[PDB]
Amino acid sequence: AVQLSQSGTVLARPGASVKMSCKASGYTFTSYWMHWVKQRPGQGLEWIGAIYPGNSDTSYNQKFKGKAKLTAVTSASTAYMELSSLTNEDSAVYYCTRWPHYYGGSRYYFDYWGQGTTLTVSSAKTTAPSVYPLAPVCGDTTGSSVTLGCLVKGYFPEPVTLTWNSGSLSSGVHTFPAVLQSDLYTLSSSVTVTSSTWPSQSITCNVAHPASSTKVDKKIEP
Amino acid sequence: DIVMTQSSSSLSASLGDRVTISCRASQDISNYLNWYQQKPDGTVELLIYYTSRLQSGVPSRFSGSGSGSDYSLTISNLVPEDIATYYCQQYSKLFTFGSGTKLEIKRADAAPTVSIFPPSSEQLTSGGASVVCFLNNFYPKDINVKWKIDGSERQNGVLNSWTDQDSKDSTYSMSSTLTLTKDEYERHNSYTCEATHKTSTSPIVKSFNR
Repeated sequence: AVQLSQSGTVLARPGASVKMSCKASGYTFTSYWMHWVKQRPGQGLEWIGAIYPGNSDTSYNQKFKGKAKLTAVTSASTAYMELSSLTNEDSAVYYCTRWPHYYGGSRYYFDYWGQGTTLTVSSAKTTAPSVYPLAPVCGDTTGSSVTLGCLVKGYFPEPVTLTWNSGSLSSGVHTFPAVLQSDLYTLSSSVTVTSSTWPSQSITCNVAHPASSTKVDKKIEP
Repeated sequence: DIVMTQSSSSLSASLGDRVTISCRASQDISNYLNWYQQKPDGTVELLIYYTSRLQSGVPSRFSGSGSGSDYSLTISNLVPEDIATYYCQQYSKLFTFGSGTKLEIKRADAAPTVSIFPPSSEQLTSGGASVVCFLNNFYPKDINVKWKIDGSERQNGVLNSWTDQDSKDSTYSMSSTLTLTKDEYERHNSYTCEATHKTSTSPIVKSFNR
């Protein structure tokens, strides 16, 4: 029914500028207001502003005037937002949602939202990750199980697909969120199996970084 | 501009519980306040509108109330899918979203299972030395990790990452990495990561020597 499809992940260097879209369908594009909301990693929702495709009226959250510019194309039923003078504080997820035009009643809200367009502001260039096996040492055993690990370091941009033994070993796995380390992402993952299964039965780490078409397999050795 | 504030930063409850989330405006917003739900996947959903009106298709488990500057969201009985982050929104004067409040399920207390890992030979040849320490499956979420090299605490060069509550066992897990230069790592013998958690007064110690 009512559908709001947004552009894909965008990568930009500081100072630069970008323009993302939101394609609406299933309703009269010119009967609603198109709003834009921002959300940084682990942060809350912050209203940016809105525009009325019908006549082109726009309302902005003072904070964003000079950073965000809203636009629309009735002929294509698509909303556009342009962010300028990009900085690190601009890296976040941006959602588009709709709000009804006044016509009496109380049904005014953000009933439909877009899936969100991720924007990452960085100067780093495409970088394939280094994969390091984490073999256990005395003390890395608990109960009748042992813990193994894999370290993915220095890659850009996100994401990376990490599996164990081609995907067959999925339980007892802990893949942690990537974090920054010199403008490059670093990620970790642990796997816990029955102490008897290792190392009689090999355990391998599988890393894939689409951006660089890289594929690395690291077998954990004692 | 009107500021919204949800004192409730993180809420812990049990399945079947009756949970209530607060929201406060800087001024009377005349009941112009909506409630939204954001699932861990990032999906956002409209729950209640105009303070107390339940949106179509939303489980009757949800309801809103309040007036003036104080408003709140209540869930009759909590179910697995309700575990998410909730935001309130005022629309009396432009638009403003609350700070947000996340829900988490209660479970039995669990001490972290700690394991430490020395730098791989591959990374060492690259001139780098990373020491990793896993603190898996613990509860509550509050946990403190400390690194020591040859018995001396070290803060610099430590990066941490936290997973969200597990959807199966409701536990939490942490990963701490101590990155040093190959030379530094080769100057010292013992590396230790200690975990401090509600489940005990004495820290969980994991260490190794070269």
